[PDB]
Amino acid sequence: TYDYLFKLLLIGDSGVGKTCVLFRFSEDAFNSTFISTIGIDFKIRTIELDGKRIKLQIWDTAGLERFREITTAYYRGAMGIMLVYDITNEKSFDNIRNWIRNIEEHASADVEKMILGNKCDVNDKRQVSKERGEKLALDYGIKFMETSAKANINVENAFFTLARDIKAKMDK
Ligand SMILES: Nc1nc2c(ncn2[C@@H]2O[C@H](COP(=O)(O)OP(=O)(O)OP(=O)(O)O)[C@@H](O)[C@H]2O)c(=O)[nH]1
Ligand SMILES: [Mg+2]
Repeated sequence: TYDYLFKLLLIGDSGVGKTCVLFRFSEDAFNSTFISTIGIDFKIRTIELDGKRIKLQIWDTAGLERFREITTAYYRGAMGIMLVYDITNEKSFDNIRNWIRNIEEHASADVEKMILGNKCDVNDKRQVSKERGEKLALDYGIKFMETSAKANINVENAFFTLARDIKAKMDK
């Protein structure tokens, strides 16, 4: 079985790497061919924290605008949300502010939030400095990490940290 079940959501503009982050976390693999998510998808992985078994039910939203009705319906049950942008795409970083408004208008007001700056293996095409990502997350009081699904950087750490913070809030 499991001791806790945490429903998690990945949100962010299309193309930032939500599906590849989840594929790395659930299957420890990376595919370079862009296959945009249609509607929604999910993966399930159970981790251990403090000797407790935490089942992570992770919903991978479709970032394309025409799927917003489906994304919105998945906000209510969520306990933690990854807000993903692409360090090579300034617009996806700008839009983190709008994804935050979306979360706070629909999700439970207590939902745990974390910002991921993905594709940090592509330093040659970086547009969003790490300093600016840290500052935005500081402005919102949110944790922040740069990740790479391709090189498997901070993917484990992002999900384990988010789960730990959800568990800490529950255990208090
Ligand atoms: N170099 C590099 N490329 C990445 C990384 N993560 C994702 N990509 C590439 O970025 C493209 C988009 O990745 P996806 O995971 O499909 O993006 P998404 O956010 O799920 O997009 P939608 O499903 O349309 O919302 C794909 O071609 C990936 O291979 C990464 O960490 N590093
Ligand atoms: Mg996807």
